[PDB]
Formats: sequence, C-alpha cells, structure tokens
Amino acid sequence: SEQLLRIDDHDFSMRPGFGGPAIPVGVDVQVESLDSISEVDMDFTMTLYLRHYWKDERLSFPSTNNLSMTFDGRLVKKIWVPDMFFVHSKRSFIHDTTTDNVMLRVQPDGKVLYSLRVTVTAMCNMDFSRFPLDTQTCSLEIESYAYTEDDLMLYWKKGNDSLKTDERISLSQFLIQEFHTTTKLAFYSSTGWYNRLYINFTLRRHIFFFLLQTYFPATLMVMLSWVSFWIDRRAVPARVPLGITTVLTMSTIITGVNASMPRVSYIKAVDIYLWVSFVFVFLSVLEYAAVNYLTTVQERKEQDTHAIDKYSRIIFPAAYILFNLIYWSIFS
Amino acid sequence: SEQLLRIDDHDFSMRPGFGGPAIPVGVDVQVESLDSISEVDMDFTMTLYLRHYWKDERLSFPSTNNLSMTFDGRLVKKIWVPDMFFVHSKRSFIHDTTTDNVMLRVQPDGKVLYSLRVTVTAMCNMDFSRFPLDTQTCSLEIESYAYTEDDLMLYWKKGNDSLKTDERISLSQFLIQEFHTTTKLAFYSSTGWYNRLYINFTLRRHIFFFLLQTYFPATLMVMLSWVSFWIDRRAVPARVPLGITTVLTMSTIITGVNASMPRVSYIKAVDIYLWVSFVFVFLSVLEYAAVNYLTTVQERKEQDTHAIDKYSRIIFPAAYILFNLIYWSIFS
Amino acid sequence: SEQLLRIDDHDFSMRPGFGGPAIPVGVDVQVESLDSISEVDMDFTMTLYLRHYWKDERLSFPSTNNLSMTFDGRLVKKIWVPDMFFVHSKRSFIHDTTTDNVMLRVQPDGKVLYSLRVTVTAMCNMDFSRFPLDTQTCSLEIESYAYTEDDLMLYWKKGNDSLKTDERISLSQFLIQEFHTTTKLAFYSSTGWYNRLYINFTLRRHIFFFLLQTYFPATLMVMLSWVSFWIDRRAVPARVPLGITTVLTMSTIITGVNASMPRVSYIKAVDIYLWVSFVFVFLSVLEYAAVNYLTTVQERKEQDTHAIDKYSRIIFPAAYILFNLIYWSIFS
Amino acid sequence: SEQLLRIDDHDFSMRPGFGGPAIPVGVDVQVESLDSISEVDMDFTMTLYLRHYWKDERLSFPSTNNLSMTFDGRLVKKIWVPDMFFVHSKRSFIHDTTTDNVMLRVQPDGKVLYSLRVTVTAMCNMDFSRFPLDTQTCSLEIESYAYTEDDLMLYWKKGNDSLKTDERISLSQFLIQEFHTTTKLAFYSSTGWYNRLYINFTLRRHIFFFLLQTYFPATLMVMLSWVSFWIDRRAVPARVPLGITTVLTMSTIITGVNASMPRVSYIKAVDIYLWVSFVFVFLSVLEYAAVNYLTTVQERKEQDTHAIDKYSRIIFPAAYILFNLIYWSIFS
Amino acid sequence: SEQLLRIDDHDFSMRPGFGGPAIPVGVDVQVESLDSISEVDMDFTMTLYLRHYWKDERLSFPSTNNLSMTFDGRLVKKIWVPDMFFVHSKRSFIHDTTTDNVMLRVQPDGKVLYSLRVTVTAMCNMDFSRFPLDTQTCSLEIESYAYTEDDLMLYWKKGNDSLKTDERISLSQFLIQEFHTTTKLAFYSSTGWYNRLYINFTLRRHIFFFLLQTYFPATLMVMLSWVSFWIDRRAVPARVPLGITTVLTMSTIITGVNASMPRVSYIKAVDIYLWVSFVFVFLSVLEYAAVNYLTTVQERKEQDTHAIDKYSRIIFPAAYILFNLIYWSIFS
Ligand SMILES: CCCCCCCC
Ligand SMILES: CCCCCCCC
Ligand SMILES: CCCCCCCC
Ligand SMILES: CCCCCCCC
Ligand SMILES: CCCCCCCC
Ligand SMILES: CCCCCCCC
Ligand SMILES: CCCCCCCC
Ligand SMILES: CCCCCCCC
Ligand SMILES: CCCCCCCC
Ligand SMILES: CCCCCCCC
Ligand SMILES: CCCCCCCC
Ligand SMILES: CCCCCCCC
Ligand SMILES: CCCCCCCC
Ligand SMILES: CCCCCCCC
Ligand SMILES: CCCCCCCC
Ligand SMILES: CCCCCCCC
Ligand SMILES: CCCCCCCC
Ligand SMILES: CCCCCCCC
Ligand SMILES: CCCCCCCC
Ligand SMILES: CCCCCCCC
Ligand SMILES: NC[C@H](O)CC(=O)O
Ligand SMILES: NC[C@H](O)CC(=O)O
Ligand SMILES: NC[C@H](O)CC(=O)O
Ligand SMILES: NC[C@H](O)CC(=O)O
Ligand SMILES: NC[C@H](O)CC(=O)O
Ligand SMILES: CCCCCC
Ligand SMILES: CCCCCC
Ligand SMILES: CCCCCC
Ligand SMILES: CCCCCC
Ligand SMILES: CCCCCC
Ligand SMILES: CCCCCC
Ligand SMILES: [Cl-]
Repeated sequence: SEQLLRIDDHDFSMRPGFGGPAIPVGVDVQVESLDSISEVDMDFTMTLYLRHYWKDERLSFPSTNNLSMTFDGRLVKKIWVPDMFFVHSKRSFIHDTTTDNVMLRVQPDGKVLYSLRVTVTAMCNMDFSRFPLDTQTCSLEIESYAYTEDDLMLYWKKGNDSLKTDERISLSQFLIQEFHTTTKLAFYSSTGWYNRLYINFTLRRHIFFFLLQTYFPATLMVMLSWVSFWIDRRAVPARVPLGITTVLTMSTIITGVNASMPRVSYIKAVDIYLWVSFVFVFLSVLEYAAVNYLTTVQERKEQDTHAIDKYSRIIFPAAYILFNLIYWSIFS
Repeated sequence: SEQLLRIDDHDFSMRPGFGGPAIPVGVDVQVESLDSISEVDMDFTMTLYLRHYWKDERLSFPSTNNLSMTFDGRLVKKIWVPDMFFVHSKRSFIHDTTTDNVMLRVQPDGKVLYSLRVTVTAMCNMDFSRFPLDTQTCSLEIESYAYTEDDLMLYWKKGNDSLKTDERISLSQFLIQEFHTTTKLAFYSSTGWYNRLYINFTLRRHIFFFLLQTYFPATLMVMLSWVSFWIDRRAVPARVPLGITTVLTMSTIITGVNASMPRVSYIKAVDIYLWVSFVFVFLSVLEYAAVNYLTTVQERKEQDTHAIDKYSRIIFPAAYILFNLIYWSIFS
Repeated sequence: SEQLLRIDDHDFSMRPGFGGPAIPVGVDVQVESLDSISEVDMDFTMTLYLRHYWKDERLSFPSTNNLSMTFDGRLVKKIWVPDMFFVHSKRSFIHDTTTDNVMLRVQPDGKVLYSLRVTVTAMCNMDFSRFPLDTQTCSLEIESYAYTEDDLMLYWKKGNDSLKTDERISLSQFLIQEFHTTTKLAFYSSTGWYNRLYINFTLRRHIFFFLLQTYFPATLMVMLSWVSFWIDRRAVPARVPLGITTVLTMSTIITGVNASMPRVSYIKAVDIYLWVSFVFVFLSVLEYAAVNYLTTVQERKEQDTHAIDKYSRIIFPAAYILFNLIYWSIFS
Repeated sequence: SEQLLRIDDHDFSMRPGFGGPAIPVGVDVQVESLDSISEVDMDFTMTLYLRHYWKDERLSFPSTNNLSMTFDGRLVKKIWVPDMFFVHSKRSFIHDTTTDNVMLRVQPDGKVLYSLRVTVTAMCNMDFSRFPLDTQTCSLEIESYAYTEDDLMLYWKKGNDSLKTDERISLSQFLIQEFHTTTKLAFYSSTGWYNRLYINFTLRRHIFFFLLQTYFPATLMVMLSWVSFWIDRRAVPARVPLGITTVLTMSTIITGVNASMPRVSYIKAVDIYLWVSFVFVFLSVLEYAAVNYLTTVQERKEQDTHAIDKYSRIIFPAAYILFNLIYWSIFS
Repeated sequence: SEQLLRIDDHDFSMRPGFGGPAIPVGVDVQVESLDSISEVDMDFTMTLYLRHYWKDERLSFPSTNNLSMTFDGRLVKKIWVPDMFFVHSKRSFIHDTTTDNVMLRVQPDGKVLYSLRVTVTAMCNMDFSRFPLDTQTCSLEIESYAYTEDDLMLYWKKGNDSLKTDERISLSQFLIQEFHTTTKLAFYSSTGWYNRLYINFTLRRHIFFFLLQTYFPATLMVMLSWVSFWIDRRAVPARVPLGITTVLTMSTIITGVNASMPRVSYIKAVDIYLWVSFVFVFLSVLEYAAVNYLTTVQERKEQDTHAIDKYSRIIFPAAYILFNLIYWSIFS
C-alpha cells in the first residue's frame, strides 16, 4: 500500500494540478446531534460527520479490482488533503478514542474519499425582545482557509440531497425545525474571494409552560386586588392590611421570576406585563385611602356605598381588559 | 522482542488478511464506575476497561513456552490494531498516568490480547413528564470506524458472559438496575454496513424524599385553608388576613420549589399538583367575600351560620379528595 | 516548492539580515467577534485574524509569473517567522480544525505574507463606582517577545486603515463603540526597548432596563409610606401594621437586588439610593409612635389632626425631592 | 552519561530478568496537599510525590565514586521503567513547568531511584444519612497495570515508615485525621492477580456551626408558638394572625436551609428535625380553632381559661422534650 | 549559529562542571498581574516573567563584538537548561501564542540569559474567623527539582532589587500591599537539601461596604423592636403583630446574608452579631406576653404604665450598648 502509491516520487505541498484551473472538491454532511445551547453567550454546539471527494492521479495504483481500499490518518500527513474550517466558530476538535476518527478510501483511478468526526461550537446572534414568544434561526458555515476560488472549487456533492439528519435529535428546552443548505461567495479585503457553504435551521419554545409559570399568578393577584371594592368601608383594619399584603405577594412573585432568567440586560415582553400588574395593584391601595379620608372629613363636618367604590368596581376590570387586548394585539 | 517479531518484514497499514474474508474480532468489557449524570444536558459519564482479541500470524515468534509475553503502547503504533469508537459520545480520553494505561500480550501463535482504560460521556434521551415518578434507560454503543462488515466482524467474546460490573458502584441521586448486552447491524448511506454492540441499564429515583419535600407542605396548606369555615363571620379582621397570608405562604413554597429544579422547560406532573392547590387556596378567599357582602346587604335591608359556610365545610374537602383520586389514578 | 526554495542552503535561526539594521515588519488585523465579558474577573474575549508582511531573499525562486504561491503551517517550522505575542493576556490559542488555520504566500522576490486565526482573553481594569451609569474602555496590545527595536521594527501596514471590523458584532449586555489604533514604545529594565501596537474601544450599557428594575419599585415604596399621614390616628391597628409591612417589603426588594449583582465588594451609586429609601421608610414608622405616645399622655392628663401629621405631610416629600435633585446632580 | 550506559547494547521492552522470578519494586510516598472535595460527585483531589526503587544491571557503569548520578525525563523513554497507575481515579496528570517534574538517579551498581510529582482525583463512596453528624473514610489505591505478581512484586519500601505528610495541610470545611497504609492482593477474571497498596484517612465536620445555623432557629420558632396559650381567647384578631405568621416564618427558614444543601436526594437526619417542628407549629394553629368554635357554640346555647388552653400549656412542651430525648438517643 | 556553537561536540545531560562545586544560578522576577482569588479553595493566580543567568563555556563562540545574540525555544531542547519549579502549586503553564514565549541570549563568553512567561495557581492557607476584619498573607515559592545544594546554588541576582511589579495591578475585592523577597534552605527526607526563594505579599478588604450591607440593617431592626415599649398595653391587636412581623423581617435578613457567603463551615465574627440581635428581638416578644398575662389576671382578681414596660425602656438599650462595647473591644 505505502509502496503501491509512489509516495516519495511526488510533491504534496502542491495542490493537484497547480497551475491551470481550480480543483473541484465536493462535500457531504450527516448530523449526529445538537448538544447544547447558551442564550447568554449566543451560541450552540453540534456534532457531525464530514466527507470530501476529489481526484488525484498521484495516488493511482495498478490493480484490476475496480474497488476501493482503506487507510486511516497516518497517511493524511503524507499526502495532500484539503483544508476546510468552520467560519464563526468558538471552539472545535476531532475525536481520538480509541484512535483518530479519520477514514480514507482510494480507488485505482486515484479518486478519493476522506471523512472525519467533529464537534463544533458556533455563534448565533439572537434577539429576545419578544420573549417568551421569540423564534430564532441559526447556521453553520464551512469554508476553505488557504486557497481561493482560483485554486479550489467548493460545492455540495449532490445538491439538496447532501444533508442527512439523525432520527433521535432533540433538546430539553426547544423544538427544532427546517433543515436546509445553501451557498454564497464571500470576499476578504487583503486575501480575496472564497466559496462558502451553509446549513440552516430554526428554533421555537413551549409557550404553555411559560404561560402558567409567569402570566397566570400575576393575573390571579390583580383579580385578588379587586375584592377590596366589595368590603365595608367602615372595616378599616380589614381593608388596610389586605392591599399591602397583596403588594408584598406580587413583589415576591416578580423577584422570583427575576432570579431565574437568562440574564440579558434589556427590556422584554414579559417584564411589561409584570410591571403593569404591579401598577394596578398599587392604584388599588391608593383608592381606599381616598375613600377613608373623605369619609373622615365628612364625619368631622357633620359633627351606603361610597361613589368611588361603586365606580371602581366597573372601571378597574375594563381597563385591565383593554390592556390585555392591546398587549396581545402587539405580540400576537 | 522487537527482533523476535519481524516488524520491518511486513506491512501493517494492511489489515490481517486483506483480500478474502473479514477478520473476526472479539470484545470483552468490565465497568469500573458510573461517574456523573446531567439531566439538563441529557448524558452520563462512565469509566471502564476494554479488551480485544484477534490473530495475526505476522506477529508469531519461535518459542517453545506456549505462554504469552507483554508489551505496552509503543508497539501499538508499530503494528496493526483495530479502531473501535464510541457511538453517540460527547467526549472521551485514555488515562496516561504514570504512563499510558495500555497492555499488549502476544503468544507464539500470533494470537493477541489488547486492553485500555477509558472514560466516556455518552448521550441519553430522557423524558421527565412523569417527574418525580419517571424511569429512564440508557445505553453505550461500540462500533468500528473505518472497516465494514466485509472487512471486520465484531462480536462479544463469550456471549452474555462478556460483561462484568464492579461491586462498589452507586450514585448519590439514583438507583441502578438491569445491566445486559445486545447487538445490531447498522447502515450508513454514503459508507455502508457495520456491526454494533450495546450495553444497557436502567435508572430510578427515591420517591419518598420528593414526597416529603413537595407534596406534603402544600397539602397541609390546603388543609389550613379550610379552618376559615369554622370561625365566626362577624370577626372580619380575623377572617380577612388569614386567607391572604395563606396565599403568601403557598406562593413562597411554590417559588422555593421552582428555584431548585433541573430547569427543563415543559410541564411535569408535580407542577399540576402545586397549581391545583394554589387554585383551591384562591377559591377559599373568594368564598368569605361572598359571605361578607351578603351579610352586609341583609343588614342594610332590615334597617346563625351562613348557608355558604355550612355548605363549603362539606364541598371543599370532597373535591380535594376527588382530585387526589383522579391524579393518582393517572400517575399511579 | 520545497526544492524551489533552497531550504537546506540557509540558516533560519538567524533573522533576515542579522547584523546591520532592524527588519521592517508590518501588521494588519481584522476582528471577527467579541465573545464574552467578565465583570468580576475584569477581562474580555476576542477572536480575530492576524497578518504579517516582510521580505526575505533566502526564499526567492526563479519563476516568471510575478505572482504568489501558497503553503500552510508545515513550512513555518522550517523557515524563519516573527514571534509576536499578546501583552496582558490570560489565555489564547490557534484554531486547528480541520487543520491548522495558518496560511503562507510567497512571491518570486521573497516577499511574504503570513496569517493566523486566534482567540484571546485579555485583561481590562474597570471601575464600577458609577454603576449602572459607568462607561469602560479596553484595549488589546501586540508586541515582539524576543527581538528589540534594534533588531525588528513593528508598524501598522497601512496606518489608520489597518483595522477592519465585522458587520455582525454584538453583545447581549453592552453596546460597542469607537474602534481605533495607536502605537507606543515600551521599556523593560532587564531586557530593553520594544515597539507595541494597540486596538482600543468603548463600552456602555442600557440604562432604562436598570431604571425600571431598581429605581422604580423603591420609589413606589417610599410613596406608599406617605399614605399613613392621611389615616385617622385613632385607628391604631390600621396604622401600626402598615409601616412594618412596608419595611418588610423594602427589605425584600433590597435583598433581591443584592442576590444578582456581579459581586464586587465596594460601594456603588445604586446602593446609596436603596439605603436612603430604607431610611425614609424607617423614619415614617418612628413618626406615628411619637403621635400615639403624645395622644395617650394627653388622654391621661385630661382624665382634629395632630400637628406632627399635618407637618409631616409637607416635610417628607420635599426632602425626598431635595435628595433626588442632589443625587442626580452628582451622577448626572 | 548516555555513553557510560550501553543504551544501544540492550533491550528495554524487556523487564529486568524476563524469565525467572518477579522483580522487586519498592514504593515511597510523601503527601503535599489535599486540594478539594465534592460531596455531590463523591471524590477528592490530592497532590503528592511518588518514588520507586529497583536494580537493573543493564544500567551499571564503571566509576569508583560509590555515589549516584542524575538524569531527568528524556532518559525515561530510552530505558525500562515501571508502570504504576491509580486505581478508582477520575483524572490525573504530571506537572510540567518549567519542565517535567521527573528525577532519575543511578548508582554504579545499576540501582535506581525514580520520582514524579502528580495530582489525582479519586472516588470515595460517602453516606450522608447521619448528616451533619456523619464521619467518612477514604483511600488512594496504587497498582501495576501490565505485569502480574508473577512478573513484578510491589511493596512499601520501609513498611509503616513509607508515608510522610506535610505540616500545613487543611480544608476549609473538614478536619483530617488517621493516615496509615496497608496492602492487599487483588484478582481480575480475564487477566490475573496483582498487588495493591492503600493510603487511608478519615474526615469529620464542625458540628457547632451546623447547630447554630439549623437547629437553633427552629427551636426558637416552636417556643414562640407556645406563647399563644397565655393570651385571652376573647382576643380573636390577636390570636389568629400569630399562628399563621409563625407558619410563614418556619416555612421561610426551611426553604432557606433547602437552597444551600449539597443536593443529595435522600432523607437525612436534619430533615426529620425540621419537619417535626413544622408539624408542631401546625398543631398549635389547629388548637385555637377548636377553642374558638366551642366558645362560640356555647354563646349560642346560652342565648375563665378554657380547659383546652390550660391542658395544652402542659402537654405541648413535654411532647417536644420527649421527641428531643428520642432523637438524640438515636443519633447521639 | 547552530554551527558557531559546537553542539554535537559536547554532552548536555551533564550539568556544566559535573564533578567539583555547585553551579551558581541567579534569578530575577517581574510580576505582570494577579488574576483571581478563591476563598473556598484557598489559592490565587498570578502571571509573571522569570529570568535566569549562568555561564557555560560549552556555548562560547569566536566573535569580536562583545555583544549578545538571540535564540528561541528550539535551542532549549538541544542544550542544558536549569529545572526550576513552583512549590505548593495546583496548576501552571507557559504561553505559546503566536509561538513559545521563550527567549535565549548568549554572549561570546558563554554567559547566558534565559526567560519565560508563565501563569501559576498557588495555595495559600487562610483563616476567616475575624471576617470581615481579617488580614491574609500569601507567598510564591521557587525551587530546583532535580539538583541539590551540592550541585546547584540558587540566589536572587541583585538581592532586594530582584523583584519588579507592574503599575496597573488591582483586584475587584481586595487591596494589595507589601511585596518583598526572602530565602530559606529546605530538606527532604529521601532526597536531601535544596535552596528555596520566596515572594510575599499582604491582602485586606474594604470594611465599610460590609458594614452597611450587614451590621446596619440588623441594628435598625433591634431599634425598631424597642418601639413596642411606648404603645398602650390595652392595644393588643397592635402590639402582638408588631413583634412577630419584626422576627420575620430579621430572619429574612439573616437568610439573605447566608445565601451569599463564601461557604466556609465554621463560626465567624459576623454570625455572632446577627444571632445576638436575633435573641434581642425574641426577648422583646416574650416581654409583652408577660405584661398581657399579668394585666388579665389582675382584671380577673378585681372582678397607668406597667412596671415591666417602664423598666424595659431602660434595660434593653443599655444591654445592647454593653454588648457592642464588649464585641468591638474583642474584634477592634
Ligand atoms: C394552560 C394554562 C393557561 C394559563 C393562562 C393564564 C392567562 C393569564
Ligand atoms: C369580587 C367579589 C364580589 C362578591 C360579590 C358577591 C355577590 C353575591
Ligand atoms: C419601553 C417602555 C417601557 C414602559 C414601562 C412601563 C412600566 C409601568
Ligand atoms: C379610578 C376610579 C376613579 C373613581 C372616581 C370617582 C369620582 C366620584
Ligand atoms: C413519608 C412522608 C410521606 C408524606 C406523604 C404526604 C402526602 C401528601
Ligand atoms: C377545621 C377545624 C374544625 C374545628 C371543629 C372543632 C369541633 C370541636
Ligand atoms: C396541560 C394541562 C395544564 C393544566 C394546568 C391547570 C392549572 C390550574
Ligand atoms: C363551593 C361552595 C358553594 C356553596 C354555595 C351555597 C349556595 C347557598
Ligand atoms: C421607563 C421607566 C422609567 C422609570 C423611572 C423610575 C424613576 C424612579
Ligand atoms: C396620600 C393620599 C392622600 C389622599 C388625599 C385624598 C384627598 C381627596
Ligand atoms: C460613603 C458614604 C456612604 C453613605 C451611606 C449612607 C447610608 C444611609
Ligand atoms: C419630620 C417632621 C417633624 C414634625 C415636627 C412637628 C413638631 C410640632
Ligand atoms: C453554640 C450554639 C448551640 C445552639 C444549640 C441549639 C439547640 C436547639
Ligand atoms: C422515613 C421516616 C420519615 C418520617 C417523616 C415524618 C415527617 C413528619
Ligand atoms: C393536645 C392538647 C389536647 C387537649 C385536650 C383537652 C380536652 C378537654
Ligand atoms: C458608612 C455606613 C456605616 C454604618 C454603620 C452601622 C453600624 C451599626
Ligand atoms: C421609641 C419611641 C419613643 C417615642 C417617645 C416620644 C416622646 C415624645
Ligand atoms: C462560640 C460561641 C458561639 C455563641 C453563639 C451565641 C448565639 C446566641
Ligand atoms: C409563654 C409565656 C408565659 C408568660 C407567663 C407570665 C407569667 C408571669
Ligand atoms: C428585662 C426587663 C425585666 C423587667 C422586670 C420588671 C419586674 C417588675
Ligand atoms: N478564508 C480565510 C481568510 O483567507 C483568512 C484571512 O482573513 O486571512
Ligand atoms: N462507522 C462510522 C461511519 O463510517 C463514519 C461516517 O459516517 O462516515
Ligand atoms: N518583550 C517581552 C520581554 O522582553 C520579556 C521579559 O520581560 O523578559
Ligand atoms: N491491573 C489492571 C488490569 O490488568 C487491567 C484490566 O482489567 O485489563
Ligand atoms: N526538590 C523536590 C524533591 O526533590 C522532589 C521529591 O520530593 O522527590
Ligand atoms: C387612584 C384612585 C384615586 C381616586 C381619587 C378620587
Ligand atoms: C368561590 C365560591 C363562590 C360562592 C358564591 C355563592
Ligand atoms: C422621626 C420623627 C420624630 C418626630 C418627633 C416630634
Ligand atoms: C390539635 C388539637 C385538637 C384538640 C381537640 C380538642
Ligand atoms: C423576657 C422578659 C421576661 C420578664 C418577666 C418579668
Ligand atoms: C425613658 C428612659 C429611656 C432611657 C433610654 C436609655
Ligand atoms: Cl381589630
């Protein structure tokens, strides 16, 4: 094998066909798993198989079998091999247990297949201002490092059919949909033009979990705060603790929701809901102070429900309804 | 030794017997420990010994002893060795202190034994919708990377007896049961067919700890909320703070249970329990407002227990009982 | 190629032109992304491309094409290459998947271009005493390790135009502004003088998020504490729980704000706001004790609003206003 | 030196004396520090020096000095060296700054000394059911990987005197006592018999810190709940809030103790204490409801302390005392 | 250069002058930064430059220039170099981007200078029983690994002037003071005597931040608890909730201070303060129960301030004052 190929009779720092046109190289990918997601750092981790095809007649051998052979890794450092890399990546590695996950098959003609197994972490810019009703889209990019479109030609081996995805892929916090591929040509100011391949996909959440954990308790709190309009205004020590305890409860809920968020420092769509229900509860406590002050001054002036109570009984819910209509018209 | 074997007289990039049938290779495993589990990331970590057997007559030597020899590691890179790898793995390594944990024994015939010590992290898809009453099953998969069933034949060396497990294995959060092995043939669209080996096992939790920490306090809270049906309706400042303080207490408990969960964003079987006891406590606070409003309007109209109290005393517990029956009929 | 260049006919431990003047070396940078920031550890992480230019006539070759060639990495360890390093850095590495991200281009003259892809973590001293109204500025420094200004001359290749920045750069907690470059000469007491290059930039926060999360609820709490001046002093069991519950609420808010801060142990500008509103709420609770004690002793002496109430109704808000004026005159 | 020893005249893949009996190899250890402990993962980290002694007459040299020489590391890969490894370990490494921490001394006879500096993480099964009154014992195990008791003989160089421990060893959460060594012979089903060395030690906690942080506040809460037996039963709005606020306080304490525990999911000895004091506080709130209901029905029937109060004043503390006696008789 | 020095004509496994006396080697250090501190693990991280000087006439070359040359790294593995290491260290490394941060300068005589750039984590035993009023001192130790005082002599190159410290060094949680150096001779029982160098320094905190965050709110709580001595004893429903709410508030504060401490399990000087103010608040709640019980029994016996109130008004503060005097006499 090491003899079948005239390894010492050629020069492999030289791309196959240095001189005239660019070498065609064709790519095939199969995704094994998506491993983790960070919302704070804005990135994701994926593990896949990567395959390459090309022809190099320096590697042809005399056999009659019309069938391929096999090598692994050691030969990659003797021969010439392409040099793809992952664009917009934070870290990556190739697996090496119990030996290097690298495969090499060569036919009599010198046609070649070359394959690896890798894990990549790759950046994805996200926007959380519609949280928890956001949708995100991410991508993985592949490019040649050293050779430009004048020396190497990059393309998907079988067009739209060059991506395969494993059956058992899932996340404990997301739903994954819409895998597909595309291409684009890209330019560097000090080095030139290159071809680039993409893999795209889309993410969404489970909205009912967030509904019950956040929107439901605050609504029950705002509804608890309307009870005070139906209690006798003469019962001061039963109308005064109620409001302030309700404020305490709502502040506890809001604090509890703040101590578990992914810690991204700009205003999002649930913060608005929570702070508006805080303001409603606060107004309910101003109301009864108005009523008490007026009843007391009347008592002093002289020496039945109050108008403000029987008006609040109507006004407060209608305005909560009006707020909910507008809010869900804006975030749908 | 390096001379006993004609190392320079052979070619080891070539599998033993390149040409005709596939080489038989036989595997034996002993598990040392399970090291950690992640429920958020859905994976586990294990450490084991791995052993291989095969015959290669390029390694035979003239001795009369009918007994094996020993080498370690350096020789592995001179001779031909198989290339197994762990399928659906996130990371792994071989231990190297104070030197490489690799052993090699060769007999006069050229029969070989080869062994390593490794640690692997490996994915396991879990479903937590029955939490804390869930059960999970995981597995470790082993496969050849480079050679197909037409070049290498993978099998357990002794059938069902090829797995051994250490005596002192345990986790601080789980109970481990049912180790066994099996096999399956698997297919890759761009490379072909391979043999694969499995090791399976099962996990369960301690249910009484979760019972006392979560289900018990909420039940005592719902039972505390029924006390208010037996207090005099004329005692407004002693019936009004009770309910709202009880709501405060229950919200504190629920928040405390949310700040320690493994953070998996979909609805699970304990969330339902907690939110239904929240709704019961909320209804208890609506009840006394009904009673107060009615007594007040009667006082105004004119100028003994109330029916609603003596009806609630019966209705509320029966419905809690009915909820518990249905809930534990569904989750058993 | 390895032959075109007389590799074995020269000595590369020797800088080009050892002897007379210093070699000119010129630098070009393109920033890909800012990856993370730590406020506790005072540092940041960046990923970029780095490019070098120089001439070495040991690498010239006879060709007529007036056009460059290509190599990658392996050649870097055969020839002489500069040795820049990142000053005030905690950690860094060069990417190596699927091979080393290193490029090398040589023209017939022996002019050279050399480029890498790296990730660096680099220290930045920050001062948080104006938090959340702070502004920070950071920088990345580049220097030669081994050769002084008498052997190597470091400069930007194109002056102000030698820095390029990617379009899609962002952080989930900051706004980035004002990239520019400069230079400075620097001195080591036991080794001598060197040239150094800088890249500078500036950071700011989103102030409205911090406003709503911190300053707003405490203000509503201080305003809730003024309600007690308008309730009848004869209603002791409705004036005594109010203050103490309000104290409870404010302490809960402050504790909630302390359990999420970046944990830097010196006094900052929001702590002052929070503790002054604590002191206001505390004084409101001392006030009514004064009023109760005086009314009781008058009752005992003998056997209408009180002056202190109708004075507090004016004094407390004016002093809160006066505090806000001074505070926002100091932090603007 | 490299010449003094006839390196190229011998074969070092071959243990000294391959053939007849087993080589004696003798071990000496000095512990530098214990570095960290994990209670969740059940393991510890230690750093030490390790020393070996043996004789190999392939390394003898003609000198008259009767005194040893020195080498470092590079020679270890030319000559034959033993292959010990740490049994039941999760990770380890040898230090390499500013070069490899390896020492080698050889005398004229061929006697050898060989030493390293390493850090190891090693598993320790713990049982926390007596927490905070638990005691744990851990150990570090040392074994040959490749050679059995028929090829290598492992023993402590000086018996009980072969372990030394540094003066300045401590943990910020434990007290360390009782270092000693021992040996045992161990068996592998597919490879055979080996010798193994042990180092053992013991751990304990500071019990008074846990006492004040956990047992003290709950006791004061249970004692606060007995005050309600001495207040007038006619004071409903002063007897009804007291109990429920006390329940709130105790639930806050318990939640605070749950949010800081090492997160091991089975019942431990402090959980029992906390939940029994919860049940006592709950019964105190049922008591006054009994008293109120009875007084009210008597008032209705007709139209002085109550017996239940003056009985509870005696019964509740005695039963708390009886619980404490039994509890501290069981956990001592 | 590689020729100027007769590399192949000498033996470098042999220290310069093997035989007679010990080689003098002299050390110079410059500290770049202190990077982080762990109070739980008791250690710190530092980054510095390290320099060595010695003479070796195997490296002399014929030149007339009386001036030094330069090499980098590759030569270190051809020639003989010392072998210093950091004593009591947990981890360390040498920086290698964009190449190895190693410098080598040789003069015609064979005098040598050798320098590196490293980061070290190093243990420091701390005692927190005076927290937050503690002071700590730490050190970094440097020693030869392989050679004893009979083969190598270690000393500071310029005495007290051999340490330089960067201008821009700081921590976000500490103040750093008092850098200085010293030396000591040290002994190993199985290997012998060595020289060791030290760098020492001192740390302190910001005490006013801890004062406002911890001591201030508890004091205001103890002062709030004295208000109850001035309210009318006839106002039961206004004297009974006050105490218990105050207890709730103080327990919340203490829990909040426990959920952010560096988690070191022994009693410290702030714990005492907090638990004594807890006991004061608890006694204030026992007091009014005494007063109520006595007034009630007098009412029953028959059918103005109470003595206990007008005595407590004096006794409680004086004892708080007396506690503060003693406490701050003990911790100063
Ligand atoms: C499935 C639970 C839905 C809760 C909706 C609450 C809207 C305020
Ligand atoms: C919001 C509570 C209103 C209760 C009205 C009851 C009328 C029967
Ligand atoms: C960007 C608008 C924020 C509005 C916040 C309102 C809070 C009551
Ligand atoms: C928000 C309710 C206002 C009610 C005003 C009533 C004036 C008589
Ligand atoms: C062993 C404790 C069981 C608690 C059961 C509580 C069910 C509500
Ligand atoms: C739920 C408390 C009921 C108390 C009834 C007592 C009858 C003696
Ligand atoms: C998927 C059904 C959720 C029901 C939640 C009910 C909460 C009261
Ligand atoms: C859920 C209790 C309802 C009671 C209704 C009573 C109507 C008289
Ligand atoms: C957009 C919200 C602003 C809130 C300002 C609060 C100032 C106390
Ligand atoms: C701070 C509340 C004052 C209420 C006054 C109402 C006058 C109509
Ligand atoms: C450095 C001045 C701090 C002032 C704190 C005041 C808290 C009421
Ligand atoms: C801070 C308010 C003081 C009011 C004093 C009134 C004296 C009659
Ligand atoms: C040193 C404090 C001891 C506290 C004991 C509390 C027992 C309930
Ligand atoms: C294993 C016995 C648990 C008992 C728990 C009792 C809680 C009141
Ligand atoms: C636990 C106290 C029970 C008291 C019963 C009294 C019956 C008259
Ligand atoms: C600068 C604030 C000092 C606070 C001292 C509090 C002492 C109890
Ligand atoms: C601790 C509050 C005492 C108030 C006394 C007021 C005397 C005018
Ligand atoms: C070591 C003495 C501890 C004293 C604790 C006192 C708590 C009230
Ligand atoms: C538990 C408080 C009892 C108080 C009794 C006081 C008798 C003088
Ligand atoms: C701690 C205050 C004690 C007061 C005792 C008064 C006895 C008449
Ligand atoms: N295709 C990668 C670029 O050529 C690298 C660079 O920007 O230098
Ligand atoms: N058995 C592993 C596969 O052959 C690797 C790949 O998918 O290329
Ligand atoms: N330019 C880096 C310095 O020369 C290194 C050192 O301080 O020794
Ligand atoms: N002594 C280590 C064992 O021989 C390794 C294995 O189990 O194969
Ligand atoms: N100076 C380091 C010691 O010689 C190493 C050891 O203890 O063996
Ligand atoms: C917040 C409600 C105020 C009503 C004044 C009449
Ligand atoms: C929630 C109970 C309402 C009862 C109305 C009669
Ligand atoms: C804190 C207010 C005190 C007023 C005394 C007249
Ligand atoms: C929980 C105490 C009940 C007493 C009934 C007489
Ligand atoms: C705790 C104070 C008790 C006073 C008894 C007279
Ligand atoms: C009324 C006496 C108060 C004393 C405070 C020290
Ligand atoms: Cl009342």
